[PDB]
Amino acid sequence: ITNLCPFGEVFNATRFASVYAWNRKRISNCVADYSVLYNSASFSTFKCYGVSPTKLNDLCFTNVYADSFVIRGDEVRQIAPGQTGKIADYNYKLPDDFTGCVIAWNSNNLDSKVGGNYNYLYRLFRKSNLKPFERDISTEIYQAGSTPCNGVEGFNCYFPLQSYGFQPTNGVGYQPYRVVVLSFELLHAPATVCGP
Amino acid sequence: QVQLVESGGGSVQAGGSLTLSCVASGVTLGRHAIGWFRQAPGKERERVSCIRTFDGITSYVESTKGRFTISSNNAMNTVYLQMNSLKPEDTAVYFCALGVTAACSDNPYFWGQGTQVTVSS
Ligand SMILES: *[C@@H]1O[C@H](CO)[C@@H](O)[C@H](O)[C@H]1NC(C)=O
Repeated sequence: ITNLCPFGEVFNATRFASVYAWNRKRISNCVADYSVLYNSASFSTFKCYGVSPTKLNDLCFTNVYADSFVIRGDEVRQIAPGQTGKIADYNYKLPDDFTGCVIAWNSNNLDSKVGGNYNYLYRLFRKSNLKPFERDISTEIYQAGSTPCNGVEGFNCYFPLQSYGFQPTNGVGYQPYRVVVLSFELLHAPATVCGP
Repeated sequence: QVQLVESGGGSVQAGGSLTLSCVASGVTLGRHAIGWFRQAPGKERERVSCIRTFDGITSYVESTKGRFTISSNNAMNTVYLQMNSLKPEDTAVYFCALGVTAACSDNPYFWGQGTQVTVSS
C-alpha cells in the first residue's frame, strides 16, 4: 500500500485562494516525483531554499505543506525569504530559515477576463507584519488617521482588503500568477514523504 | 491626501464619442465606489454612473444606460467614462467623485475640479 502524493489536486486545482486567505494542503505518507515538476516547462518560477531541487527525489520529509494563492506577476519576487512589500508584510510571509520551493506560473488565461476579474483580494493595511506562515482573515477597520474608526469604514478608516480587479490587456507584471509554495518539514521524527 | 486628476472632454459633434479619465492618488482603487456626476445648464448636479472597485459592479441612471460605460483598471488607479451617442443635452461639467465606502449608493466624499463637455447639434 504505497500512495502517490496528491500534487495534482494542488497544481491543477480548478479554484485558487486569494492570497490573504491562502490555502494549505498537508502532504504525508506518500511518494512524489519532484523531478517531473522541476523539469516542467509549465512554470516560470521554480526556486528552492535549503535543499537542491536535483536531490529532492533522494530525500524524505516528515511532511510537505503545499500553500497556494494568486498574486500579481510583479509580486512573485516577494514570495521568498527576507522580502518586504504588501504581500510579504501583510498576506504571506516565508521565514528566513525556509526549506522549500516556490513555484509560479502566469494564469492570465484563467484568472482575468474582459470586464475584469474582481474575485481575488489582498490585504493592503495592517498594524504589524505577519509572522512566517501566519494567515490573517480578519476585517477590522484600519485606522490610518487621527480619528478612531469605532468599526466604521470612512475617511482615513479603511476596510483592510482590496480587489486586484485583474484586466486582461495589462502587461505581465499586473497579470495574475498562480503560486504553490512547498514547505519541506524536517522534524526529528519518521520521514513519511519520499521520492520514488 | 486624496487627489482626483481628471483629463479628456472638450468639444464634440452630436452622435460623436469622448473618453474622460479619472486617476486617483493618495488612495489605491480596489475597495471604494468611484463615479461620475455632471451639472448641465439650468439643472442640479446629478449622478451619471458609478463602479464599485471592490467587485466591478456598475450602476447607471435612466438617461446614460447603454451610451456610457463605466470601467475601472484598479492596477492603473484609473476609471474611464466612455461617452457614445452624445446629444446636445449631454453638454455639462463632468466631475469624477470618490466615496469612502464600497457602496455606489453612498454619497461621494472627494470631488475632481470637473471637465467641460460641449456637444454641438
Ligand atoms: C496538471 O495537469 C496537466 C494537464 O492535464 C498534467 O500534464 C500535469 O501532470 C498535472 N500536474 C500535476 C503536478 O499533476
